[PDB]
Amino acid sequence: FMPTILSRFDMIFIVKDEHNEERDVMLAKHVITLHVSIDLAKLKKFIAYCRVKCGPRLSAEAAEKLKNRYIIMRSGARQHERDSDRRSSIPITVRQLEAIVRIAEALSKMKLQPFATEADVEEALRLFQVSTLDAALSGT
Amino acid sequence: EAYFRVESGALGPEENFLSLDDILMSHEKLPVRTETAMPRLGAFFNAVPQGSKLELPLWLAKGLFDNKRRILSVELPKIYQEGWRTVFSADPNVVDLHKMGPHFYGFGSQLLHFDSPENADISQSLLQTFIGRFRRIMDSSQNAYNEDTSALVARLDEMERGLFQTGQKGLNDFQCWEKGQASQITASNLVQNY
Amino acid sequence: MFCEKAMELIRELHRAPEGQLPAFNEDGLRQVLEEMKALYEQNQSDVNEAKSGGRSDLIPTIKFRHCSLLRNRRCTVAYLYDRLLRIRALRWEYGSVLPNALRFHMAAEEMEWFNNYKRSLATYMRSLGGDEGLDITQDMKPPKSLYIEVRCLKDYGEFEVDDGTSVLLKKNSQHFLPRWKCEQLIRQGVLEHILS
Amino acid sequence: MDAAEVEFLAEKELVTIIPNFSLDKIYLIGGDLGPFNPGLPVEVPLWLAINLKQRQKCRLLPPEWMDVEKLEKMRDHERKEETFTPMPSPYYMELTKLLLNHASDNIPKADEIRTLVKDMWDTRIAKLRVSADSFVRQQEAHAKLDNLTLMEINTSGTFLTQALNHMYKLRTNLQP
Amino acid sequence: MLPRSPPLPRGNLWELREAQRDYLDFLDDEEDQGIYQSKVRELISDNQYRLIVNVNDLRRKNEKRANRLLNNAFEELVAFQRALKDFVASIDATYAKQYEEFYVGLEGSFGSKHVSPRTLTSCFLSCVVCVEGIVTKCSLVRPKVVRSVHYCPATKKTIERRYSDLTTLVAFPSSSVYPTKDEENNPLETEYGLSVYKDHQTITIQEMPEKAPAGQLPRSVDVILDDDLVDKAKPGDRVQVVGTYRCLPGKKGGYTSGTFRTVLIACNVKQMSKDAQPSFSAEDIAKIKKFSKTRSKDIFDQLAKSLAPSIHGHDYVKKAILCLLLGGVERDLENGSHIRGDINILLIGDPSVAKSQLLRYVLCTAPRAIPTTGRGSSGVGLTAAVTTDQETGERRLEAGAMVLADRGVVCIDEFDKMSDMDRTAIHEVMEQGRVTIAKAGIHARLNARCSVLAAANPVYGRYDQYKTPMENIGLQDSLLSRFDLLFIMLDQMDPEQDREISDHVLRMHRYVSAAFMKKYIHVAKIIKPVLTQESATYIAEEYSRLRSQDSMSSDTARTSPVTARTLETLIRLATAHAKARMSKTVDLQDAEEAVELVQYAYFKKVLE
Repeated sequence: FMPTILSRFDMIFIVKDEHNEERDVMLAKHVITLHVSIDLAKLKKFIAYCRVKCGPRLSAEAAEKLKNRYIIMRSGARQHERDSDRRSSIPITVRQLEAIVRIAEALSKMKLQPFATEADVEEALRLFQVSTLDAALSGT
Repeated sequence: EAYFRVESGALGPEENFLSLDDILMSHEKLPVRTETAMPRLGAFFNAVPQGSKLELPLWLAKGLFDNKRRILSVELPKIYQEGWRTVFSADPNVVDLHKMGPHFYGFGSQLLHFDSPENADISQSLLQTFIGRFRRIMDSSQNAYNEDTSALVARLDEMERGLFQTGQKGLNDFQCWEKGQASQITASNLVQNY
Repeated sequence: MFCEKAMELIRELHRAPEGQLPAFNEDGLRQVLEEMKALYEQNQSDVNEAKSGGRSDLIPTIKFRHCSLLRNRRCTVAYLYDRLLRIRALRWEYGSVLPNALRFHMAAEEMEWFNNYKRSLATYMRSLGGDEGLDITQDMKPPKSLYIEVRCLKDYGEFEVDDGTSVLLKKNSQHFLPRWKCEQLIRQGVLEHILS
Repeated sequence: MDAAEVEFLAEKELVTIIPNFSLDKIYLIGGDLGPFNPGLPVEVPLWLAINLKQRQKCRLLPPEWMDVEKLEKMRDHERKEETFTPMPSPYYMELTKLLLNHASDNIPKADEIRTLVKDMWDTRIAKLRVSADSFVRQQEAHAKLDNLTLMEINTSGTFLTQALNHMYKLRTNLQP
Repeated sequence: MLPRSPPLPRGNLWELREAQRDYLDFLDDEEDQGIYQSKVRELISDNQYRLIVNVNDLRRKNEKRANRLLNNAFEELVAFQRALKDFVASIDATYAKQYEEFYVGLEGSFGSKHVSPRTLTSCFLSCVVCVEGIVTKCSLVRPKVVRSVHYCPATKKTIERRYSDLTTLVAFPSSSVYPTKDEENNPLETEYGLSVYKDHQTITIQEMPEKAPAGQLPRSVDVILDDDLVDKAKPGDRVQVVGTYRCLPGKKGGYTSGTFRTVLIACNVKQMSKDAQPSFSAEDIAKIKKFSKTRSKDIFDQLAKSLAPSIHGHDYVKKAILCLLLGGVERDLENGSHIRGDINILLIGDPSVAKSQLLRYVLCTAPRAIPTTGRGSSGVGLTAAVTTDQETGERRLEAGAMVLADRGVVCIDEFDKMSDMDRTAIHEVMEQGRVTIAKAGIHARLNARCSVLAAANPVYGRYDQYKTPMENIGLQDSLLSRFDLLFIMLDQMDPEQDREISDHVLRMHRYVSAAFMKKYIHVAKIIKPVLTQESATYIAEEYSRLRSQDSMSSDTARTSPVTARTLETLIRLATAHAKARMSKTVDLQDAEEAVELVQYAYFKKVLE
């Protein structure tokens, strides 16, 4: 998988697990959660009206939030890749920034809120700190 | 049944003061060209030149207007220009007066307080469009029963939806008398909460 | 331009065209009174400054601010007046007393307007005829027959018959009462007219 | 208005019943009635004939204009003429609804009277939307409706007048 | 959006005797404003058959006829075209006989007739409609007789014959027997020189893709062009045909199936998209001659700054892309030789440096630009491929991408995901300017004088700033010479630029003149400056200093080899820099503007 077809996306989720006996209690729980085996019928007809009635954009404060998050995300990738340069890695790009913005839009569309704010930008950024570190661990 | 909102006077000499339809109507933008400088307020668009093309709400350009065009002059949007005034004469039953709106007759009747030259030709478009689109609202509103009317009403404006909701309220009220159904006493506004 | 805050009071009432009283907005109302004050002073400054140095070229900057408050006045009386219509209905439809799913959405001064209107109305009503006038609140539909058959839908302590002969109202238990008494309760949601 | 009050105004027409109970003259604020001799006709307002029929206390009678022959001539006269022709009673729709629903067994040939009445109605409504389209089409300012009953008026009035007001406005917005 | 008029209504400012005698009165037109008597004469001075009419006028003149013409189009258009020959004989009867019959197009605003091939039901039979959509095939232009002229060698007479088929407005099926003995006595002989034929095509409009409900295979319709409307539409367009709708029956063996085939007998065609800009105002040309004179020092830099404002940084690349959008001067010597006059740019760099953006902007700015990728493009599908036909079954040569885009621009993104066997198919069409094909039954040479703008991701995914510029690019030194400008736009890691870039894009996510560069470059393209001996001795020196390795530097590697092919790219960039000034003579300030670009684009520096 090229670092470029991989970079055509914006969010990477890899799978993981543990094996402690309390973790194994969680596993014993999950056993019967499958052993046994808000509604969609209205969720779809909700989305059908939510997508078509909201015009969200960003507010002035989300701008200076994202600028200072993204600049400091870039600012270390240099010293990261200038020394180790393990023939493959993944740095930040403006396409990923636009992905962040269009994620915050979809978050603030859940609420019919015509103006997004800092209410969700940081949690989206942390979701992305998960989603990019996943490919960071996979690609090295 | 007893909540009688204040109606709209947007078709006569001047809009009503308390009508929530005219308030949202006049808010729509309109293009102007300024005649002087705009000192101490050039922040929005500190001073603004003379001879500049700006977009302002209609209510603002009510007082900022005079006969001599002291502060600014106005030019009509293209929907009322000579271009579309022939389209609305080809066949008026085809136009989407909700996209070209959603206040067509309301806006167009307030653009006559700007004493432009072509008024004698706007007040003839409106009259000849409303007359054109009549036999399709008199007949698709008194003859659409227990149907999904949300597609017979997708291309109308606030002056016409108010009539399509008066055709239906008189169809669905005779068809409820014919079936011995308008004798039972019912809850009026509480079934609105339910 | 200006007036982007008042236009969030109106564009909310325009979404409820059924006549349902929404929750009062003290927040936006305060937020628009503040802008009124701000523009008022920031314009009066240059008003009296145009008599203290001759800056008559600021005359436009007066109108652009003089009228731009009238707007914020309109859009705050209409809202305050519209909500006084959706309230009077609750005297011709529900009745003299309201449940507190309603008296919780009115701002605490609209209750005084209500209890004034209701009292003046009850004053006028008793003035029509000799004996305690004629209660024009009832009688909304032409009378069809003399007795009606109702059927309860919620519990209700003990309904009264004028002669002191009370009647209990359990759920799903139908009576045969004079429609002269059941109108008040059918129009609220308690009873129900079955034998149409 | 609304149909349920036209129906109220229509319950003042006089009809003829045949009671089966004894009662002496009654002095109503709207006239006098009686006396009620068992097995003898008497003329009362509709709202009482219906209410007595429901309580099994009378036996209605068909009004004279409610004949299956004269009606089959009205139904043709209406389709020939090109204007609103005069009708048996100003409230024939409500009569031939209330009667035929509540006393259909005391009226012979009810389900032909009913169809002829409906045939007349379905024409007098077609002439209206032609007389209410030439009005707009030619921008008149007056229209003489000849023999319209209150019901035809009320089924399409609150739309016609409301769509003519919006036309007067558009037609007189250039004078000042 | 609903197209309720061929003229886009938003921004247009920036018996059968009554019909024939009413059309004539309409075509008088003198007494009100003389709109059509200014057009009949206009076409007589151009020798045209048909004139375009506005039904919008017919409405205001006479509503009854305007309605009777949109619902009985045949009987009304056979009376229009008669009372038009009548009115042209009323000006010049000598001209009124040169042509057999006149025609009359239509245009304006039809009420409900503006339909798509999906809505064209069978309630529009014999009714003027106005169909919109894409052409997806054409037929082979063929003659079709409308009159014969025979001759009797024995009797010395001359008989004629008038023909008619089901594709007329009168529709009587005549037989093409070509009489040879009218009366059994005398023999006949046809005279082709004196007969009358006409042209005939058959195209297929198809519903627009973005207007289909996407669940089906979009509907189609068959058009029958004719009489010099013929070649007015090629496959892949967006037309607005305005023609009568018709059903044409048939019978195979005296027994007809009720099923018919319906066609559209076009009588006007309109390309919806404006794909040209020669319409300039005298005020505009005044502005242009002002701007070209104001400052000759700073007009190139000032032009390039305003090129792509949506992008931050990359001033050099914008400068060179402007040079591309202008072009050099193609010299063809007297003996027949030829020297190309185009510039081919290559951009390599790390991901997300707005490369694709520059490409997508150069696409829309220049007219006749074609996009292409590095995997959705084979080595033969770029230039020309041999195939056959379905009707005739004989081979022909379908034109690739880089032959459609002649005198234009070709934008190749991800030029590196293209296999080695595919680049090689370009070395002839990027320098010599014409493609040569010698396949099985095909021997052709197509003209493909174009210019290439290409973008390629470096090897190793990212530009290792330590290896060398030659190991970060896979291209061999034969292809690297064709592209005369190689820009290494490695992701600007400097913290400053990212700041303003983020500011800009975020401002965009919170929502020189733009439409003036179009006219200015469409005008300054034609100028053809000529070298002068003051600079021609400066270039002939900067090259001989470029070609010497020593004078370059140490710790400096070479991105591409310097040959005698960069010499005449100096000359091309120069006479493309003296095209912005509208100068017409290159001076020493030009041959120095175009040398620093090279000095910057050729030599790179390596770190450790």
